Amino acid sequence: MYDATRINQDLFVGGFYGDVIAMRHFVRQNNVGCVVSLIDSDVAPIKRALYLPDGDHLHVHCEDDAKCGALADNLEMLFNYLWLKIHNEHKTVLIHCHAGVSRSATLAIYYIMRTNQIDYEQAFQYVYGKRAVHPSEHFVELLKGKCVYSYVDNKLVVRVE
Ligand SMILES: [Ca+2]
Repeated sequence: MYDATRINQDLFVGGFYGDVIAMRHFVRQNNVGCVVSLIDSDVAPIKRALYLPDGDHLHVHCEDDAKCGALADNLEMLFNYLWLKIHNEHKTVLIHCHAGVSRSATLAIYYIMRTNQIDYEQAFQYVYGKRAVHPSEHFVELLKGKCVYSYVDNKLVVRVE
């Protein structure tokens, strides 16, 4: 009963509540190949308990605070990590924070926005249909800020950067 949800064939989103054994049980039972930890707490115990091979556990220290830019600062690196684990190494990814509703959900939504070239509201509803998420307002503006709307042939086409 570790609280994480399958979002699509490639991604899980969840939290962390201090029971690494439950988390390890979820990861191993569900064949999760890679874990991204987006937390402001100590990650070494999670890394140790999961014991994944070198390179299959990534940590970015980041807060959920209109003041911390660390998730935004690392969005490109995080995206490329997911893309290479999913497409080149064929792994599923657990993205987690503490509650699994804002930090982790923000990266999952962005991965779906950019791989599908769809806007925030479309990706958010897709994810929210599988797990009730609620990105903080500044993460919503971050993700919306990645979308460009360009005029062509009497339409506005969205591009996700
Ligand atoms: Ca949290």
